Amino acid sequence: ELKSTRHTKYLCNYHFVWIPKHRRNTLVNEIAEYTKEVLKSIAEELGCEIIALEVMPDHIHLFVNCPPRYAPSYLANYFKGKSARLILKKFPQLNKGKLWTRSYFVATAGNVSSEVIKKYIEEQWRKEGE
Amino acid sequence: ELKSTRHTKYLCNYHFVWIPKHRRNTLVNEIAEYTKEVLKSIAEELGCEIIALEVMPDHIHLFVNCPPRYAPSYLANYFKGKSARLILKKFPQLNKGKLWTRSYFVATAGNVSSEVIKKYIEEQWRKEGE
Ligand SMILES: [Mn+2]
Ligand SMILES: [Mn+2]
Repeated sequence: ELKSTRHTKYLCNYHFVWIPKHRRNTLVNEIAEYTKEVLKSIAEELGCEIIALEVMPDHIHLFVNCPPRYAPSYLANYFKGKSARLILKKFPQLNKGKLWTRSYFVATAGNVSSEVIKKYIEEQWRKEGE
Repeated sequence: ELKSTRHTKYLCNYHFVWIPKHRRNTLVNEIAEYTKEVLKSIAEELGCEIIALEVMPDHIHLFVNCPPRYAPSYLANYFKGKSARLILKKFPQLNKGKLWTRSYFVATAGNVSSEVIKKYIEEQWRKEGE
């Protein structure tokens, strides 16, 4: 749903997708479970609401609702960078270089109805006055 | 369409909506014209692609595709902040108080297909190797 901040009404959903560096059977078993845990922890840290999270052997698909103060690149690098530090610190048998590649995919999601926009405009005028 | 940078494939579309302060009949004629010109110049400046722009007497509805480096709040405040400065400069009669209110609405837009995501994943593994 639409959320509100100081002087803001927003709905910011993003699909973030990225892959583990070189092994296609990296994110499995306990490693996959810890990966989900840390990504959820980071989301909570940033005030983001995870809509869907998939940690598959060959990729991560994170669909999340975030505050408007964050740029998609800032978010991707925070999720990837912080999760990698934690995951590599936890499992020694990894720790051989980078966990992720330096690329990521991001796509905005949403279908704002004209009624929702019309209503926001009417509300601002009602609030501010003419 | 999907776009790409150094190490990112992205689709970042946002709807920005905001209204002028108690003047519900000022964004007309020459002022409306200049406002549209200024918002288009700012978009070009930031590397954003305007999908649709509406400058109406009671509100601005900016639908734009932007680089992932920008936060929605930065964009909203830059578009509003810089246009206000330029507009008040060209039309001194608007120099009384703030041109815009401090509020704004922002909503992400998009319906990315699974095929696009699947292709991104396969392309990264093809480039990275396993
Ligand atoms: Mn998926
Ligand atoms: Mn509109």
